Amino acid sequence: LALSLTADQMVSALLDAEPPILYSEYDPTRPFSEASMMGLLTNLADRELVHMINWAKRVPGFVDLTLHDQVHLLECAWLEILMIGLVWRSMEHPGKLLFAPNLLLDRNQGKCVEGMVEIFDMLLATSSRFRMMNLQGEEFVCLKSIILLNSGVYTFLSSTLKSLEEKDHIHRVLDKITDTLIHLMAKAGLTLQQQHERLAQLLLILSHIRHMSNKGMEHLYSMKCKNVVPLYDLLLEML
Amino acid sequence: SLALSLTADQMVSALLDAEPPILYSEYDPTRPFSEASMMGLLTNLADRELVHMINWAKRVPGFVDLTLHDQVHLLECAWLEILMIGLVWRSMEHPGKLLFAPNLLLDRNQGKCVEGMVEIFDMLLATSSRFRMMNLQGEEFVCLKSIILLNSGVYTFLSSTLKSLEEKDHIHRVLDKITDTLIHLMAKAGLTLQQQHERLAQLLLILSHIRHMSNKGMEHLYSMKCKNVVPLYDLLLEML
Ligand SMILES: C[C@]12CC[C@@H]3c4ccc(O)cc4CC[C@H]3[C@@H]1CC[C@@H]2O
Ligand SMILES: C[C@]12CC[C@@H]3c4ccc(O)cc4CC[C@H]3[C@@H]1CC[C@@H]2O
Ligand SMILES: [Au+]
Ligand SMILES: [Au+]
Ligand SMILES: [Au+]
Ligand SMILES: [Au+]
Ligand SMILES: [Au+]
Ligand SMILES: [Au+]
Repeated sequence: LALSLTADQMVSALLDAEPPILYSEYDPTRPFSEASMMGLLTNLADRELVHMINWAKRVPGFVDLTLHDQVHLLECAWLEILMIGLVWRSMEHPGKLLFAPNLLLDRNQGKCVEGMVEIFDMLLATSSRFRMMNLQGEEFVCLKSIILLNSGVYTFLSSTLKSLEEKDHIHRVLDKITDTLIHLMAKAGLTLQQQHERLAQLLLILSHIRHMSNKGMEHLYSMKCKNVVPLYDLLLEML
Repeated sequence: SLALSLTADQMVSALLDAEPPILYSEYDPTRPFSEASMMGLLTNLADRELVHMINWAKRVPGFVDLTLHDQVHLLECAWLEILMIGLVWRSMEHPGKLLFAPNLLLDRNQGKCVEGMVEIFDMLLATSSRFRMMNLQGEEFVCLKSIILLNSGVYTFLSSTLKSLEEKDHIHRVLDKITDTLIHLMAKAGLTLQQQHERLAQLLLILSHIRHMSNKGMEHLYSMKCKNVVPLYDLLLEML
């Protein structure tokens, strides 16, 4: 049915599906600590996550898919999706990251966590690029839905007939979203050359976002290894 | 500053001529395959392809216009994506397999012949497979390799100084020039404007999955250099 939507419909749909911007259960009453910040960013994420599931369902063609496939799409893309959102919100705040309205960290405040400055710089850089290209919200939502539908497809066990028809559907929506991007740029008045040139710059960024994502994934799990679970503690209680 | 002049057709020839030699795995068909045997087999091939990649990068429009440190930064963020896209291209004609080199053609399984490297194989196989069904053209292919070179490392540039931002503009102009080139190749091949934009998007989104395989590869590679390294056993068999 999404395959029916005209460009203008594809835009409103997406725009309305946009999730609420959440607040960090952040408390200035207390100081920031390596682990303090991690759980802070972590809770914000586990909560945005919940809203992400509501959003994914609102995206054209998404629910046309199989439960399994939906879970595989959201399980390969969740962190890219958070990152692009974080990036979008951080545009108006040069040099900083608006994780949430009440949580605005600048570069440095990143060092308040082991090896997470690198991921901050990249995120700052990305937000900076979006700014310099004057990314529009209409453009933004197209890209978020692309990331959903596209980062998990090469990693589908395409061994059976339902899996491949599953993939075609995915690529048709993707083309439909590309049609939309082009329309938005046509409308904005760019020539056809600028059009294809801008579709390319936007898409090539999704690459750097996949990158940050993998970096993030690495840095996140290494945290879950460290400060994972004591023992000297439960034991002392018991004795 | 030459690059930005090149017409589409000139951009393709430049790139096609820049193409590195196809190398042979300097190995023995006699000897079988062990976790450590393979790794070194693929690793040498790679270190050798690496040396050739340097000659290639230097012949890519606008790459030498850049700063030495910016050049090392680009090849360092992308060398493995670059090898990956070439391996994938070469494997097109060999459904289900990976033509690392003419004399080294591993199929899926032969991958398990290395700890946790089946995953990366499948992804490579899947990628080669996608290129096959989209009927990727060599002209299309070389545009994509040069895009990976120029684009995979520009965000991770310390854009804190003036020459650094002018450094980045130049890189984005060549990139636009390469996009122009891709669209020209597709127009010429007769696709409609819709199919044109549509195909430029499918091609570029794959670069994303390549970035992925790259990071996974990077992880798997370094984990090998931690574990599989000093003979130990070998040094003992010897001495003993
Ligand atoms: C995954 C991390 C914690 C959660 C962070 C987050 C949390 C919420 C959000 O909206 C965006 C991001 C982007 C960066 C993420 C971080 C990158 C490193 C860290 O481990
Ligand atoms: C980097 C690895 C070794 C070298 C391999 C290679 C070696 C040569 C080449 O032309 C392409 C590739 C792609 C996959 C690479 C592998 C992925 C995992 C492994 O560690
Ligand atoms: Au994934
Ligand atoms: Au701190
Ligand atoms: Au696909
Ligand atoms: Au990199
Ligand atoms: Au084996
Ligand atoms: Au850039």
